Formats: sequence, structure tokens, C-alpha cells
Amino acid sequence: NSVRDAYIAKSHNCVYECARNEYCNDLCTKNGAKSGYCQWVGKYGNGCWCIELPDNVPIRVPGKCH
Repeated sequence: NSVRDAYIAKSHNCVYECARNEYCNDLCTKNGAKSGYCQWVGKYGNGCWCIELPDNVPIRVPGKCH
């Protein structure tokens, strides 16, 4: 469908660095997701992972963050 679990991105192909869960939940839900949390030690380091983020919101994909 139109939603996916994903790292929400900020320009240009960067995760939102994090430490605490509430920050990520706030960020993710503002952007239409159901919830979110801070994933420590993931594919791109520590970043906010959103649950059921709408597909029109950019996400982290393979490539260089800058």
C-alpha cells in the first residue's frame, strides 16, 4: 500500500539522528506515521524509524547523505 515502515529522511538522503524515542515518535507522527522510535545501531547508524509512514514522505535509501 501507500504506507511503509522506514527511516524518514531530510535533504539530501540523510536520516534524522537521534537518541531518545519520544523525539522520533513526535517527528514521525507529525509526518503522518502511526508512531516511531529511535533505532540505535541500524543500517545508517542511529536514526528515527517510522511505522506506517505515508509513501509521499521521503525516506533514506542507499546513497550518500550530504
